[PDB]
Amino acid sequence: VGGYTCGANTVPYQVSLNSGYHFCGGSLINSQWVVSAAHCYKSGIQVRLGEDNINVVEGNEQFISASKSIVHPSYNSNTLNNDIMLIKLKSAASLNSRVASISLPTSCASAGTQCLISGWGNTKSSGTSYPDVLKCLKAPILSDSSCKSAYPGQITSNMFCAGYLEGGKDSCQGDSGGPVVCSGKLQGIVSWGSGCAQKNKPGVYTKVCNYVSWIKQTIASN
Ligand SMILES: *P(=O)(OC(C)C)OC(C)C
Ligand SMILES: [Ca+2]
Repeated sequence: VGGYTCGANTVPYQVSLNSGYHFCGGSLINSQWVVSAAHCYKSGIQVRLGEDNINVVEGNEQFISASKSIVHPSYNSNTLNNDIMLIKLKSAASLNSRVASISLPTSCASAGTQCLISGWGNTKSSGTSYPDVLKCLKAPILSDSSCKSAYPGQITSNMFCAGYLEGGKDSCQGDSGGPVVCSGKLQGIVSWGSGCAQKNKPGVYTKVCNYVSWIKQTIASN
């Protein structure tokens, strides 16, 4: 896995989901909701906002319990199709410079476009920071071909790939459910893959522009 140390609080809509330790990432959608992967679903979530070193209290955090989890109704855990969940917060977050929502898309993104991918630990440890500090990596949306060819028979409509066609770039763990953001919109969710620094295996992401109406409705229904 590649990318670097992001900068404490440079990705204000990043969340940590903690069940007594960090187990998945997510994104603040509005002061009462988060989105993350379905794969990440579990009972007993605490949502940590404003983190950087998840192992230290450094002053900015907000810890809020989740009060409700909605996994997408046609989520399939064998193929990971529709891998997204909404998390409603027991309380509202106060938003301020370090803790901020991120906007949903109006449009889907174009291959070629360059995004930010945020999250803790791949797994590694020492590149620069900490499995402990938030890390970042920038990488382009790939073509569908490229993606499909990378994983034949597995990619659906609700996915895209991104990164580098090899020795190009891969995250690794701890990062399921975290954001992929391109020109200021949440266009992705970290979902699976089988790469990081393996070969030319991209990651695969849940294609958020697909699920905008679900999210808005649901959220407003809950
Ligand atoms: P995600 O890859 O897989 C979860 C469904 C466990 O990685 C997590 C552990 C951050
Ligand atoms: Ca902390």
